Amino acid sequence: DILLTQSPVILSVSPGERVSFSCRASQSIGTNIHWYQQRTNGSPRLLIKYASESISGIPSRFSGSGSGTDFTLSINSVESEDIADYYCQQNNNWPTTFGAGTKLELKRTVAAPSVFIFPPSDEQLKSGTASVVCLLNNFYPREAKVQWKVDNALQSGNSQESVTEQDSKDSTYSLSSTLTLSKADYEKHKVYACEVTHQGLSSPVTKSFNRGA
Amino acid sequence: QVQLKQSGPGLVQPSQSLSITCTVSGFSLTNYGVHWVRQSPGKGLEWLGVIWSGGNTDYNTPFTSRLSINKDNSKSQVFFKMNSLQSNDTAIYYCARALTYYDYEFAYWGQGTLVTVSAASTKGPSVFPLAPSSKSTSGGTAALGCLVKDYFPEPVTVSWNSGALTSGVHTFPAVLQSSGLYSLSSVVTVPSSSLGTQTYICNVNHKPSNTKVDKRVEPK
Amino acid sequence: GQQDLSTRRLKG
Repeated sequence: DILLTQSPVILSVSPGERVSFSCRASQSIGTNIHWYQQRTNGSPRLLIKYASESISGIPSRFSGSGSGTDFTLSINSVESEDIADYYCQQNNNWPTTFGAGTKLELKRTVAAPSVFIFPPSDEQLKSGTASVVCLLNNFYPREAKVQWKVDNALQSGNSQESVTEQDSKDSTYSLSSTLTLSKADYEKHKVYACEVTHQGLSSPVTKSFNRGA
Repeated sequence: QVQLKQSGPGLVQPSQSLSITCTVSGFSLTNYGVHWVRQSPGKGLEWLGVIWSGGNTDYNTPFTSRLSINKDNSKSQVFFKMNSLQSNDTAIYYCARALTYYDYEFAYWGQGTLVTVSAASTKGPSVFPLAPSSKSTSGGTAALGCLVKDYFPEPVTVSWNSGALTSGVHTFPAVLQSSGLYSLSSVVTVPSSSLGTQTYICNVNHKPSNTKVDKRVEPK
Repeated sequence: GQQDLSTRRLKG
């Protein structure tokens, strides 16, 4: 089995810059290498075949070169639709094998999050559980803190975060913090507050609500 | 055009066997080989095998004993079957077709079938509204969503207004709760002035449990 | 570095 080593693991570039992906093989494989793109929730998409040959329907900004063991996938002027993982594949030797992939992240200007908070629905409360959701929308970069308070008591360990992959159009992220209480706990308190810290805010932003209204 | 359509995602219990059906169109199975590839956290992309135009099979070396590929040319179906699955066989399985009948450059892929190997049981989600309010309006924009809670296994599909609403949608990656069930939210931002006139429905489908829910989300 | 079956994207 030929080992294909892709480097680096993550590539971070700004829109319009050039970018190259390295695929090195554990022995000579000629030009028997293919490149694939994979976007969030997608199947792989064939970009180049045999090191350098074009594929119908693939933007001309994609090109590949190399022979023997050292191979390069190049995007001459990167766009945000290029946010994806990229894999090489060799087939000079059976069985065909793939590299482990390089991630392509995009830089952009700082974008502060828009913060929204959602109380638990009366539908959920009938089940005896309370989820409070804090939405941080369309921000950059990815680092953000969410701090939960219930009647000024700091909440710890009872929340979970999820972050979308980078947006293919505006290169931002969105994040959700879900705070989960029992119905009894929820009913026992009044002020529910989500405090958000991000590089794009000059001071933390707090969205809160009183149970009821 | 050329398409490959796979059967839905599902649970398989440890030691039991995985079956996936690839239904192709835009070409004839008598003219092209169909390959099977998977994507796992442990091994990454991994070519599994192929059934060729004439019915011959080749299996990647670690799978020769527990893999079997068959096809019905007339029905344009390829049947993938793998025996004695363990946890590290949890992966997304794909069928693929190459450019030419004999080659391995995969220009056409199925949508993938996420297979979870787990002793646990299938469980449909409950869907709760994330209702817009003043605490969720900012400068003419309101945010609203659906809380898709306590399901197993992945995946779940979420669209808005039956596909017609796509702008401003964020469906968050699922997170695994300490109960061993997944939870996610799907959000969308919309003009607040449309909350009176327009209807906002998240369409939830949990294919492993045959659970389809349409949740209307209204201001509270 | 590892693929994430939820998003089909590489995460660490």
